[PDB]
Amino acid sequence: LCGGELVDTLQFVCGDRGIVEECCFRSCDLALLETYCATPA
Amino acid sequence: LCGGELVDTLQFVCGDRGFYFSVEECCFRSCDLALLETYCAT
Amino acid sequence: ETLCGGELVDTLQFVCGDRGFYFSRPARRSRGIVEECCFRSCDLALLETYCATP
Amino acid sequence: HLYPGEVCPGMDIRNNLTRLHELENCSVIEGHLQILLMFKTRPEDFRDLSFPKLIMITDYLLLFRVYGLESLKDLFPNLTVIRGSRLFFNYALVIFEMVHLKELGLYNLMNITRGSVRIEKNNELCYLATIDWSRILDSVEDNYIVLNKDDNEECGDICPGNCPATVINGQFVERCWTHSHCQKVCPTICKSHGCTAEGLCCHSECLGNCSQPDDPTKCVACRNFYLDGRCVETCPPPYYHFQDWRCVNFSFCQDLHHKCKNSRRQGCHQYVIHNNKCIPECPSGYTMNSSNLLCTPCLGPCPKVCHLLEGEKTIDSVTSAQELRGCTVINGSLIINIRGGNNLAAELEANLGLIEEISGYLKIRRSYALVSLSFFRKLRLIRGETLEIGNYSFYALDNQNLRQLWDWSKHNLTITQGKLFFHYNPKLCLSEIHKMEEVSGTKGRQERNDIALKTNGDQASCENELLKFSYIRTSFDKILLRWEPYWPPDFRDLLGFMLFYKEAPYQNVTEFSWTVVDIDPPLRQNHPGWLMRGLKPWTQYAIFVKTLVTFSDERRTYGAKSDIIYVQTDATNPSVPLDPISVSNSSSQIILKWKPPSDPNGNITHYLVFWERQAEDSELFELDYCLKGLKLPSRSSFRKTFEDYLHNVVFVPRKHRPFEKVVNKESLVISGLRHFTGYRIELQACNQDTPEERCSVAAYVSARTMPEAKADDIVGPVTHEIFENNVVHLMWQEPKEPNGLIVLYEVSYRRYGDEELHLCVSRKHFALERGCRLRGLSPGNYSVRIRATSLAGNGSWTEPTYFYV
Amino acid sequence: YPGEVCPGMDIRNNLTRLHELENCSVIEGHLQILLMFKTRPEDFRDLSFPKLIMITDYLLLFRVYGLESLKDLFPNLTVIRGSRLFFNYALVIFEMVHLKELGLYNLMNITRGSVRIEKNNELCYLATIDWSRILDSVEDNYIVLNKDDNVERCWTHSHCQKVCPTICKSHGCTAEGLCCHSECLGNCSQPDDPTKCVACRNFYLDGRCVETCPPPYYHFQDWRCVNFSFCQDLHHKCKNSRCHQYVIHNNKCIPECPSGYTMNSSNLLCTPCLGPCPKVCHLGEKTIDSVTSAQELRGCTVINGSLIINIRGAAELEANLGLIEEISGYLKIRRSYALVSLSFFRKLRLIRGETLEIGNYSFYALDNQNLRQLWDWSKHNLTITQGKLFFHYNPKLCLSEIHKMEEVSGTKGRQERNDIALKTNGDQASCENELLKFSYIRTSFDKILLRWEPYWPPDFRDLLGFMLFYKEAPYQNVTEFDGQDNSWTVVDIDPPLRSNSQNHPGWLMRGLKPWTQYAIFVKTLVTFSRTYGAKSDIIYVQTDATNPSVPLDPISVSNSSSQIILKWKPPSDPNGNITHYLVFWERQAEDSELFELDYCLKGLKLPSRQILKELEESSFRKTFEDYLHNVVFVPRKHRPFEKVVNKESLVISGLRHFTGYRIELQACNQDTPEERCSVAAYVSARTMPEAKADDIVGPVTHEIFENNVVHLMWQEPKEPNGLIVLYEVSYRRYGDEELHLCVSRKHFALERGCRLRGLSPGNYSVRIRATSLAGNGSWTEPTYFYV
Repeated sequence: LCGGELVDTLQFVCGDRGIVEECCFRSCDLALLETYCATPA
Repeated sequence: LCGGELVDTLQFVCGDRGFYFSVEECCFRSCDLALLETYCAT
Repeated sequence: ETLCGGELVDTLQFVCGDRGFYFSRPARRSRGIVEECCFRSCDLALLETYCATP
Repeated sequence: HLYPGEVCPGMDIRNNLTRLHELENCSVIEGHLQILLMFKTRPEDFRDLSFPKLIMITDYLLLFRVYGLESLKDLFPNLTVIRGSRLFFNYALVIFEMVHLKELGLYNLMNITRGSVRIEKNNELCYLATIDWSRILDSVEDNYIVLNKDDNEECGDICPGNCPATVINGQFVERCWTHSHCQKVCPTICKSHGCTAEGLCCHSECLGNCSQPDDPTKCVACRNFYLDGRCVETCPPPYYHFQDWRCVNFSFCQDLHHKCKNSRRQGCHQYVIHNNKCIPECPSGYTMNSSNLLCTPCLGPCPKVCHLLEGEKTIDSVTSAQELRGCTVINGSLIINIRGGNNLAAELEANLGLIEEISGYLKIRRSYALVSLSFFRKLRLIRGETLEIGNYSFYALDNQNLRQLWDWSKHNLTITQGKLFFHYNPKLCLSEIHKMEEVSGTKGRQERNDIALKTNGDQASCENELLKFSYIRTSFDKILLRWEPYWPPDFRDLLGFMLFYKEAPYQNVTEFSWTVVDIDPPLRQNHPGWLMRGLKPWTQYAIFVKTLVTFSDERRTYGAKSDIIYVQTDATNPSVPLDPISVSNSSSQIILKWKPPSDPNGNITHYLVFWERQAEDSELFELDYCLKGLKLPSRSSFRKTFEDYLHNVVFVPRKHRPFEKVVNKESLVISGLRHFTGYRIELQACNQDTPEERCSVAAYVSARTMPEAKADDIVGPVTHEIFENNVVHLMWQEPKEPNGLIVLYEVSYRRYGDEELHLCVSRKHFALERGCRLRGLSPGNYSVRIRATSLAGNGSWTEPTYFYV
Repeated sequence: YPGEVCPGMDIRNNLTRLHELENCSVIEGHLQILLMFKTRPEDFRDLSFPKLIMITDYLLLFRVYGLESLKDLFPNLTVIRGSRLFFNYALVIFEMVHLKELGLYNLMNITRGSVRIEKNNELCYLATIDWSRILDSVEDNYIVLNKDDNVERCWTHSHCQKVCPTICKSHGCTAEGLCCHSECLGNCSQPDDPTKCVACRNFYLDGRCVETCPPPYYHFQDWRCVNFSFCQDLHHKCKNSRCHQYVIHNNKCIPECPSGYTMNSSNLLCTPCLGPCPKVCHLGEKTIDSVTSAQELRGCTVINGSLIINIRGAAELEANLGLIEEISGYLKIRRSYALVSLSFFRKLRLIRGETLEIGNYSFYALDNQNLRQLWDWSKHNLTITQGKLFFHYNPKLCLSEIHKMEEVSGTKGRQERNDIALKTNGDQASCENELLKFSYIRTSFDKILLRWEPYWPPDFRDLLGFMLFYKEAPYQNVTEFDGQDNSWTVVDIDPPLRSNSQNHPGWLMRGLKPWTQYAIFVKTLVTFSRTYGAKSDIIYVQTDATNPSVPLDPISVSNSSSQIILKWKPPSDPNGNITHYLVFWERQAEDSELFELDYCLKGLKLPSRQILKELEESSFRKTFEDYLHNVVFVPRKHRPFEKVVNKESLVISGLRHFTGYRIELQACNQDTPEERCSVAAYVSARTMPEAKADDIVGPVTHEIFENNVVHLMWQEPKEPNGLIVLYEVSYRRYGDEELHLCVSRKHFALERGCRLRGLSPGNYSVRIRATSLAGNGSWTEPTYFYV
């Protein structure tokens, strides 16, 4: 997924808490998205 | 692919040997160069 | 030369021809014709022995 | 009727027809008839020969390379039923390499008790598809007919039909034997008991044909048994059954057994009496009595040894196995080799299975139709004295459908010596081979490469362990999956999950297309899970998972999987309404037609349609409608990734129109519309209405109503005012309700006895000049007619204005 | 300048780390400040960085709450050099709340880049800023979604932007507006003073702005001068860190040597590198699982480690890999499902294997199934320095390739018993190396046949027809059966009949691309009993050429009344090297319908111009044959044309003005022997009209009659723009208006001009203009006559 619609993916997987190069260009790896969660945000 | 269009192929496969008409083995069935070999008679 | 079925019968009735083939009674021994002529090439005598009268 | 004539024990005819006269005076044959290998024969020679006597053949009929024959009908016009007790390579009737054979001609054959028909490589036969083997046999699928004249070429099967025709696959076809004979068909109620010409049922015990309906005495064949012409279902004493078709008095079997014993034939059998049956030899658990030919049961455990020639036998067809029927001890080895394509397990377990012990080895090579060796019912021990080469006792090779080895829930086994061998068994499981290894007791006799670790069951599903879907989340096009992490005893053995899925419109789904996704195993919490992608909304899908392990042969870890799981996505905004058309069938009635959206995206609740009325063009009120051209119309990072990597850096890795609700309707009618006027209409399919109604894009369309008639015509009289200079200013009320609007008024004014002139009064001419004016008219009677041209067209000319100036 | 080096850094989640910027003057980097949510205005009126002057790379702000004016925090920030442009931009400030004004009165210029301002509901005072005075380029700005859009030049209500004189284009204007030094930029403490320059136009050097960097000081990031000592120190600092390994070249501390250049251990200079010599990559072990793992392998050429590849499944790896040339350690392939061959490693010719796989192995292969080939060992060269080879469970690699392995690598004695297994390799690989000879071929422009020598396994029944493989061959070389886990259009053949003379199998193709190169081979098909297949060499055949296609896009422009310039594009199907184009042109007669239409009346407008089953079926047939045979027999006890050569354009001269011309264009790929020329391309083009063609030439002759009737005779412009539809006449009498008349072609014909009757007494005039296809010409001279 590319810019903007990967925001939906991060909304889903991250829940209540490099980018685009990984999903628009590379394969969206899921587990990569999980550790991206900004718990201390 | 049968009568009318294949005549060129009929000249193609054997050239200066000559054939006799019949085609319904190729616009419903298939041409496999075996019958093309046979129809053109010496 | 090696020969197998289909053409094997055509090879018969020419080398043997005319008179028939010997056939007495069942009296299956795994050596009949296939493993002697199709599997491995065979001579004329192995075929001549399959005639009836000689 | 009875069976006049002899019984003709099975024979063969070779090398000339002069031997055939042996069939002179017999109507039945004990055994098999072989006509084959005719060379110096021609059709005129066959035309003389005939045999109306023959009725039923015991074992089989075989024709192989008989020259000069074209149609068998003149030879065997009365063959009715083929018993087929002892087949010829699992075939009851073989028609092979018939040159010149044009047509079969067996219009009296009815049933074949057990067997199949194989006709091939004749290149002279047609009238093939015009016969129905279903009414002839019981197992049609076992038939094998290829390479004829009928199939490759198009030999016309011209035959009357006059004769019955019936469906075979999806269409009817005549069932004819010859050009003058056709298959005898009759109601299925008397399925095999026979049926006369008028359709009346034959006797219950009867079979095939009969002369007197429902009469055992006057039949030609009966399915049960034969005795003294009037055959009976089960004959009483002192008649013992024989060859499963006829029963004889004890004296007959007695004298024939004596004829076999005194004349030491290598083929004759010392017949015995056992359960009132003169069978060639009664099985294990019985002993021949010299006094009376009954074989009394033995007072001991002596099995019937079944010694093998050359210590080895090959099983490839039914006739190969039937030699071993009743045998229970084999002093040799066994090589199952069934080059098939159709199942044979039935007759194999029927004839085999009674075997218990194998002196030599066993080997199952190249078999294809075998699904499980369970048909070896009572096999218990494999002594393996005749050890196979490579010091092997049990063997296997290239068995494409070998599913199950044995039912280990209840079946014992024992292997004395020798080691195993398994290779190229794509439908097996290492679980099954390991279970056999444990049961066998040869567990310490296993060595490397004796059991291929990959070819055994390439594509099966026997991981024997279950997985649980820990969490599920649904959405439009994203489905989040999560399951319990799996960990074999050594985590290195686990190598990754495979998630298989496929869209599932229904509930009938198989196991084992089927799109795959690879999942990296997690690092030892942390449920592996996976997130879905690319879904179509409101669609059901079947999903399951699978584990992958290493060879793991020393242990018994086989991975796991999940059960097949159904789950469907959600509904969303539907697609555009399809086929939007609008036709005004009346001046105020418009029909609107549309089709459901190509993507309903859920159950379409309704359609939402709005409409309104446009306004006429302003320029149409200030156009000169009598100048030339007066024709009035009738109706790659770039900017896109700029913000993307902006979000990347920011985020950073962490260390009112009239309307209604049209329900269940694709056609609308709209009334109360201004005649000849355009209207704007839109429509939206709606798959969700009550909960915050969700509708697709508007279906834009526009349509103008049918014009009226009086609207164009001028309403109101014509008035004139004449000045002193003979100038006539003309008044007439316009049709204030025209078809849309009026662009001009044509004024046709004439003199008395003179020509008629046409003048244009456009909208600006009528309004700005306040009517119209005529200048330069000489005195005399006049006649003025006015016609209004509206958007639709022209009106009616007014009455002629009679006046003098 | 009193301050710190100040490398670029970022601040998020709070304003605490912002205090670190207290002791800084000039930023050698970029500032990216974002994630300010718990931020209120009152907390930002007490912080300031007057010492901060210049930002080297760029500035980004995002999600800023509380801030309303940056004049406080950044009062004395002067110039953003934009040494590292943020995607051709130097300033991106996005999604602010409460931020109403700019406040950066001390910004005068930006060396390079532009600005991006978007989604700012509060920002105002945008109409009082001159971007042209500040930034030399104003076409790249993008300022949307602000408060101003939802003249005095002033930053804030109390700060003016100030306008330098046009003479001070880049020097800067001082308090009196006097131009500053050439090296001065934006502003200066004293006019025409390099020492007093507020900003350095080209380079900075110890408080003095200079144009260049004298040696040994090299141009550091095009903004300052740094000697070899500090540049090498930064090089070493990156050397022992995670990076921009600095190297000196052309007196510039570039973060890497460019193409064809290499840094030397003696000196950071980028000496001209030898040929490609791209790089060396380091690890000692790395595995590749899929495309992603091999992504960073791009550009890796010499590997100072070992490679263990396991691809759980093609051309994607061919893109990722294939740039590898040597491996220091041992190579292993393990359980790569989606691997068919090793053709990707084009340049692998020597391996060192100093590190040895367990068991002292140099090349390890285990549990790989779909492997079919390794390389073109006929031409590919491979060397092994030392080690051992392991081949096990490789079912589809027949032993001929394994034999070629050590004979090419020179490891004949390096391998030991059981190093290469016999029964676990090439089980499905059924290479039988029986050669098939092609009888002959002959080619037609449209089609081609194919016949080859016969072949028969020992049991002639065992042969089950031939497979024929073909596709297009761009160049003279191509692989065989590689594809993926594969294009290669295939067609089946039935076996030929046994002639017990000998027929040939033969086959004729069906459809193809004319004048193209095809690669074809034939493979046998026989059921295993042993395996007695066969295969043929990859044969390249060239289909003969034919007539080409039509040249594309014929366009014609009337650059002159006689010159027509033609252009087109090459035909879609060249079907041979195009010898030339054939062009024909012919004058198109104008529409004669004008000659009978009286255009003087209404209508004055004038236009101007899957397989196991059948194998088993054959086996079934054969075994029944054998059973029957065994049981039966028992032994005894023309147009003006042009040959346009190597040109896609043309020009045609000698053409009349405003004249249509039909143009016919073919392409002929053949020149001398009856040129194959395609069907025509047709286009009509009209030259531009002459300006004087429609103007009437000839004085007007008039004949006054007794009853005041005038007979007007005038000479038409015999060479008009095509023709003259009508003549417009403006005749005026003394004391009267200019009455108008129209003389049609028929009117000029039968009346010999005009015939006007009933002329009022007085002096008339006669002005006549011709209306040709181009338009009205010139009015005639007024003929004054007193009637």
